[PDB]
Amino acid sequence: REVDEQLLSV
Amino acid sequence: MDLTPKVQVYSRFPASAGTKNVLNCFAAGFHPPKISITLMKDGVPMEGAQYSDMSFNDDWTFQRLVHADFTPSSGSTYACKVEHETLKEPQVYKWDPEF
Amino acid sequence: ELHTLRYIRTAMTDPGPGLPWFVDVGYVDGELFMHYNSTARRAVPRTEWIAANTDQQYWDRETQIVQGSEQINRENLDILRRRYNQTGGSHTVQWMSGCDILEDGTIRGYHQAAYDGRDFVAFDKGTMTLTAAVPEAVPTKRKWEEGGYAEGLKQYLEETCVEWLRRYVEYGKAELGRRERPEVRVWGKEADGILTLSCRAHGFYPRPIVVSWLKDGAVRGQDAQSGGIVPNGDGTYHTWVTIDAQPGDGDKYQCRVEHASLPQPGLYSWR
Repeated sequence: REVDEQLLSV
Repeated sequence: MDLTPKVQVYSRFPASAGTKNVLNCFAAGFHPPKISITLMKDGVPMEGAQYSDMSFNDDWTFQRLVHADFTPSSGSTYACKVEHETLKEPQVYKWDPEF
Repeated sequence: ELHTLRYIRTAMTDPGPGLPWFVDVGYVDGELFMHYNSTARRAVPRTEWIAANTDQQYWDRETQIVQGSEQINRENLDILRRRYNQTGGSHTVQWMSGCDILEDGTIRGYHQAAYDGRDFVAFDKGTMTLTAAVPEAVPTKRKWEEGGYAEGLKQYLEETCVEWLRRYVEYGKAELGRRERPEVRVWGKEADGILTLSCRAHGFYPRPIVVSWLKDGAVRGQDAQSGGIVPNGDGTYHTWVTIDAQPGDGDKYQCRVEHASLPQPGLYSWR
């Protein structure tokens, strides 16, 4: 699975 | 930062006369990801080419494989023509059939 | 046995012709198993083993998560552009995430981003902080210190990542553990006799391989030129090593191929 989107926010 | 694509051209199987195969052109180590890579026979774009989705390595440099089904005819020139910002002019990498 | 899960994301302003500006590709033990891009707008299976061991709930779930990821990375391009004083132009955000279950059984975890091909941020699980590589990443570190992001990722890297990696490895144990022997060819070229000797291994799996040339038994490696290891279309691998020899020394040289599918190393000569 991939990670929660928010964890890619800069 | 923008470094040059390193290009190889090879076939799936060791090539023989009249025998189906796949021609491959792999480019790696480049940036930016915009790149033109065209498989060619005797100066003409080959038809069934498939392009891998944009991917990269751990040093962040990008890579792409382009492959097409083909049957190599002896006395033809097969090559991979590559465009990229890092290059003044298109580079043409010749395939060695090895038969 | 070493196992790896990697998720590999590229958001770009200039893709370009006919190509998607955002792609996300997932790998298990180096093998491409999931795919998303901003044209399909669908998270999609890429091996038969993952297709067979997942339903539509899984791909509906991954689709929403990666669709939101795409939107997060649209915003990311615009925000980093401002922080770097840029306007328009050709730019990229790259995000790598995943985990390793090592042979000794230890877990490793990765979460890192690059802007225009340069380190931007990396997670440091040891110290439990997001490291900013350049001043342009300090506001991101600030964001993670406040938003409570670090704990949510610890969960991902230490649990979710590894648990699913173990599942995936299980789903495709036979496929991942398979052996495909290389077809090897030796070919020589130029001048009077036999100057350059080529050794090509075609269609091997798994990826690791050592191909070397032997002049009367002696490994001439500082002399060998290698292409490294490159992919075929069908999931197998390719590699070539060349060596330069005086013409007519052809008979002295032997190509040695060490690979997991070969119980004894393979030995090849020039014809």
